[PDB]
Amino acid sequence: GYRYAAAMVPTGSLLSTIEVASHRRLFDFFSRVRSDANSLY
Amino acid sequence: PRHHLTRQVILTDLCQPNADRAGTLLLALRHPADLPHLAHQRAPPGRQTERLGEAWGQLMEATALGSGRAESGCTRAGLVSFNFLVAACAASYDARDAADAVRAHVTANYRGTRVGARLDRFSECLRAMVHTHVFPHEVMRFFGGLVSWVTQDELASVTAVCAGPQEAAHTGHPGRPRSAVILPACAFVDLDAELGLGGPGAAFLYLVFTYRQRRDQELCCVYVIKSQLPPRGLEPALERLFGRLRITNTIHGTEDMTPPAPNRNPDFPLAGLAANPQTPRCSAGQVTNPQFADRLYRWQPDLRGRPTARTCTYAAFAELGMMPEDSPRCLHRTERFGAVSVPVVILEGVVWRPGEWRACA
Amino acid sequence: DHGQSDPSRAFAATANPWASQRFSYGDLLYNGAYHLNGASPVLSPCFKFFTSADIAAKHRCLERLIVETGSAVSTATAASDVQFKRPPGCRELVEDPC
Amino acid sequence: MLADGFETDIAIPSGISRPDAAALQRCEGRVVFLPTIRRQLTLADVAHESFVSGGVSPDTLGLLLAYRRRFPAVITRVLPTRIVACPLDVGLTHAGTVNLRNTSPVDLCNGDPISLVPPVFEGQATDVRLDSLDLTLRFPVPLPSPLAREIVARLVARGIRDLNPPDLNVLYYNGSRLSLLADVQQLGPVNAELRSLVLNMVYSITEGTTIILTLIPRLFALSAQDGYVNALLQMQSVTREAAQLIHPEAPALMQDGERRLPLYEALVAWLTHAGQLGDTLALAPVVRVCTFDGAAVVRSGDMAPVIRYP
Amino acid sequence: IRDLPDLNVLYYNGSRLSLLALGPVNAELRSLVLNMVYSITEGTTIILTLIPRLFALSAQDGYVNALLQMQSVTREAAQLIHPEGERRLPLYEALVAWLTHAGQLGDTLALAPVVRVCTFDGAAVVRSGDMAPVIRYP
Amino acid sequence: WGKDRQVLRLSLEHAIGTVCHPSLMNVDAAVGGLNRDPVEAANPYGAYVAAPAGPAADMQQLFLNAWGQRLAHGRVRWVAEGQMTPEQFMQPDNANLA
Amino acid sequence: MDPYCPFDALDVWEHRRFIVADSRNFITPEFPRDFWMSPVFNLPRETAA
Amino acid sequence: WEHRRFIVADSRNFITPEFPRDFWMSPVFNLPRETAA
Amino acid sequence: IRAALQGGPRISQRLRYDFGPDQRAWLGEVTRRFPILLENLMRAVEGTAPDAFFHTAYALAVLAHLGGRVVPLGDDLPARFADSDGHYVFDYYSTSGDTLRLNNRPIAVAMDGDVSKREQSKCRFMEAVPSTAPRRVCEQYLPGESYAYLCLGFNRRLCGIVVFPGGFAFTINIAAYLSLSDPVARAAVLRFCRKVS
Amino acid sequence: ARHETGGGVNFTLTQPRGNVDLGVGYTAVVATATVRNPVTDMGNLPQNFYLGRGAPPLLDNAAAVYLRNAVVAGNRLGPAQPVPVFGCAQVPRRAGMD
Repeated sequence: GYRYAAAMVPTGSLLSTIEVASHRRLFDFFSRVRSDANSLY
Repeated sequence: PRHHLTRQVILTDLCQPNADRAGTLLLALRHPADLPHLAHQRAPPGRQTERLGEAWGQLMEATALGSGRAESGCTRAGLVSFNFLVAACAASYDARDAADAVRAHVTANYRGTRVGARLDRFSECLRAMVHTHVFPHEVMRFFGGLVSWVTQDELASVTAVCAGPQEAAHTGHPGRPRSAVILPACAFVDLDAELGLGGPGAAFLYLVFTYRQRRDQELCCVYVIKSQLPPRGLEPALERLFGRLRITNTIHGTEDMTPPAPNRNPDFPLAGLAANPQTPRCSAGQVTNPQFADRLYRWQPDLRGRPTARTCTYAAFAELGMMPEDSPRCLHRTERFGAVSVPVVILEGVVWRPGEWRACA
Repeated sequence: DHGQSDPSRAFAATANPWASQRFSYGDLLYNGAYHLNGASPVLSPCFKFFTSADIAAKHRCLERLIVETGSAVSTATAASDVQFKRPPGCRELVEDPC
Repeated sequence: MLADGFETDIAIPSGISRPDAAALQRCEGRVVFLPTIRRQLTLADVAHESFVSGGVSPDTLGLLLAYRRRFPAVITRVLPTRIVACPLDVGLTHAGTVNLRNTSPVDLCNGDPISLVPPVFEGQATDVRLDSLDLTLRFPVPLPSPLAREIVARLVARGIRDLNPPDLNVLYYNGSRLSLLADVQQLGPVNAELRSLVLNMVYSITEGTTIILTLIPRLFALSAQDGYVNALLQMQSVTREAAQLIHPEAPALMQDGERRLPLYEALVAWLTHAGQLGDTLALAPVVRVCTFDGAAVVRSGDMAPVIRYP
Repeated sequence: IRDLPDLNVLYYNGSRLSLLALGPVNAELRSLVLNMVYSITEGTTIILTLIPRLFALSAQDGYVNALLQMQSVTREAAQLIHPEGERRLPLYEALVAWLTHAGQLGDTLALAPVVRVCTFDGAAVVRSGDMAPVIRYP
Repeated sequence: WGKDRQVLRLSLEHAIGTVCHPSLMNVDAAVGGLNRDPVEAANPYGAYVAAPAGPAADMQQLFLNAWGQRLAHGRVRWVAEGQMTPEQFMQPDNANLA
Repeated sequence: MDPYCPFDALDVWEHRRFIVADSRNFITPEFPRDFWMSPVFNLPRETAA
Repeated sequence: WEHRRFIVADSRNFITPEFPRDFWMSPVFNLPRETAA
Repeated sequence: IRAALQGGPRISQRLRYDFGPDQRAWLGEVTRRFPILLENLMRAVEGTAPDAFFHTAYALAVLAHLGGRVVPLGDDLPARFADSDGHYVFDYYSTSGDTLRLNNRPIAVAMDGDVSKREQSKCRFMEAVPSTAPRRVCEQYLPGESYAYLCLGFNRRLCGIVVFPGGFAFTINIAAYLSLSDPVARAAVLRFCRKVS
Repeated sequence: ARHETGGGVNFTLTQPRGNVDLGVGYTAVVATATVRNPVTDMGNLPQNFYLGRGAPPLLDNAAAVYLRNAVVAGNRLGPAQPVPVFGCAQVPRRAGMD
């Protein structure tokens, strides 16, 4: 699980938005979160 | 929102809240001093009498060999954790791979020695529950889900949620707040698949025991069933799954029970003697006198070989709770329980409402 | 092992031939395993002596054994009438020279 | 139950004949069967048209088996866009009070459990059609718990007549007279109600019931010495002419009667099947009336407060 | 019922009970006894009247043979049940009146769970004369 | 001496409640466990019983010719215990304490 | 002539993942029963005499 | 799912074959202790 | 066989199977066809060569029983469990046409619930350690599964059960009718057996 | 923590705390100086195995009832009511504690 406080202050943002769940198979830690789950805190 | 906490200091003989961390089911018991003669009282005739207490005795004798937890005390064990009961009945599930996976950490992640001696004995007690005819759903009763637990040697403090949402209770660690329901995948069986009915809506969680009555080995299976049916509508659905178990409990289970000498009797002549006006009758003052009762009809019913609804019993249920969302959320993950991985169904946003039991016989 | 002598009595091999040998009359009455008692809530003071499972499971280094008998768990309780097996969740910090 | 309660929005299609819009505001409290607990639904799922069976229009007796598979909900307030209703199986409101406008020929009193019954009565049927949307609405009749147990008992006994090639129609309440209709009953749903009886019938027969059959000649003599016992037989029972002919005697000795209680096993198994049968045939009486201001009778056509049961 | 094995024994969680404590209670409860025996015996004659082979053939075999075929969901229901000057037995007029009386005992003898106990900041077992905490179903 | 400076009698007349119970005659565990690892067979003179064969007028003369070897191969166990000092019997000199 | 069966006929639905109480079935082939003849074993040429 | 008609078999099921009268006394069942075969 | 079938017996099933409603016309054929099979068993077991007859499982039950009268067999065939009950060694004979043996490795089947009460008993194969090059079709089927196979077999204490199509069977005690004497039997064992080392 | 039960409202307060030894080796000593009231009486009670229940009975049903009636009555520890099938028989409530 990646640190949620780390992504609070990002270095640089992405530009082109795609369905990221198109390919989970090329990633390491991936979690789809409907609007606001409990475990973010 | 409004939720109700409970506190009851119960032993860690058959529960490990250090192991089964947060949001597991718990089941209360009837303090087994009531048990032995109820089996001597409520059993069908011809069966073995004291098999229950002798089997239950071998459990209590094998609870603690070391350090001498005595066979009777003021504080008596009342709580059985849910993952223990799944691992007790673990030989009867369909998916054998996940079944031993539940039993794997039960023998390992618990605190004690020779835990597998308890497992094969407690299930043997459950085999002795049904034959001696004190049914476990009369003994087992729902108790809330864990939020916090203060542990020590054998006795421990348990905080559970009896009613309301499983979420909204505070854990006690602000580092890790509100918890969710953790259930093993061997018991969580939907009826949305096996009835083919999709669509959104809310669902009613159901605890279900299963009873296979026979003079041979008897079984137990526990299921947490997610369904859109009420208790007024659950009865055919439990019949359609377990129909063969319904047939065998009617045929078998009544052995040994002595029939009368066949046959008794040729049928009653109430319809035959009511039409003819020449048939002899008697007034209210004439009956219970011997002379007026001599000419009357004699009718001896015999019912000793009847397989009746007490022995036609199969599966039973009770209300457990809702899932009030438009679509329920059921995740399938595996967790440690270091270092054993278990197939676990995680339920989201469960609100607790218990209910009385009901036999589907 | 009775080809070997005893530690505390290196003169001879036993003091009781009906204790201190496997399957003795001293064994089967008061072992932890063989279980003629326990359903009696009354104590058996030599349960600490004859239980072969416990002593085989004990610690050896004396930086722990001295401390563990400064706060050892007692085998009985005071508030009950007779010497009973303890009401088994409670604890009393009692030192055991025995 | 939720803390804030749960409400479902039944959506109305925008094609509206305006006199039908003012006709739906008279729906203020009725009973509506929902199939699911989806928070947003349509009028098509509510009306009688989707409520039909496959190829078969349902009859009055077999309509109850469709009810117990659905969720009776009560309309609270009707907006021009949608209809807001509260389910009864779900925790009903925030406060705990639902107002039920009655469609009943029967007056209501305090603390009466309410089961709900289809429109059965002759000439007093109540439907609302929507000619713009092609929708027909059948709103069931709320009734007190014994009358709901009577009308189910009357109709089921009517179907068991027609399986064999007079009379029993009219029932009374507070001395008043009212009748009900007999057109047809589908032979399938009569069989399911028949089987639901005889299973629970036979399950109430145990070895201790052999003894209680031998107490029958005692009661017919005891009913002559006490006026209370004579009022139970009701002059029409089967046991009276059975006591005049059959003199039973108890089987003896019992098998293993040293240890056990035959009569006690009989009574417990009797209460779980025969005494439970008012719940089996019709649906459960979830609703009873508890007026917060002291009043004996709620008149026909007026609202009544509702507190859950049991 | 015995006025026309000891019934005074009850154990709960390791505590004896004595239901005897005779004179008034046996006479005070007598109306509860009569409505049982009226409802039970009237049922077990009407069920008997519709199917005359219940206490007849057989003791085990033909009974269970008649049980299972009646027990299934299949459409063979009325074909295996019913039998069909000379006066009428009012059977169907007695079915309704029996279902009223037996249905009347449903609401009385269910003894609905109004109250549940959740012990909190107190003893596990609530004894006689103690104040118990009380929570109804939400 | 007791607690309250009382002379308290303790006798073996007072010791009925342990020995009189039928658990002394529990043997089954000892036989069922000592037959795990089999031991070599010692001199079977007193361990065996023959049925009386033939007339008893010539019984003993037929006996000694059957057992003329087996008597003198080793030492009889039970006789040699008779000459043991009660302290020597406790010692591992016998190796028959087990 | 059939063998005696006290219990006539039943209908049970099952699911493949929920196959419980494993008993086995009596197998008969797809061709009708008239094709397999009466069992004929004869050795009159092989004479003991 | 899988659908079937179903018949429960019990040990009370039995079959009653019938023999011809001259069938039972056979040269095979009545062989002597010593044969010329 | 005469002692078990004397008079009119009811051949009740000792096994557990499941029937269809069409299956009775197959079982109705079992009635009319029945007694000719009991000849053909006694015919075909007679018709084998005596060299071939000591490779029958019927002879293997005899040679194992006479060892008790630690004696293994010379052919290493039967199950490792020589427990006196609950283990059976089966040959299959065809119900149809020419009745011939359709096996050459005998089949070891264990059952639970024999003579002590007339009950059903489930069947189970024994082991799968030998897989020598030809496997037969008939080894795949348990006894009583098939339309095709009459089944026959014996216990370590030599009690005989004869499984029919439809699970029907009955007990046979051969051991009360063996007239083999002890010098004949000891001669027969040592020529056909080995000794466990 | 705010939680309402029991007619009123319960307030509970928790303070999580920690413990770490700062010394390597022994940093603390218990010294046992004096002796108060010796709680246990120094008298006599023979132990009964009739409360034990885990022994196989002898095969004479007259003699087993004969022995049990002999040693229970009127011993100080023997059970008043005969023992249930698994449950622990209780000690009779004595009048005064000596």
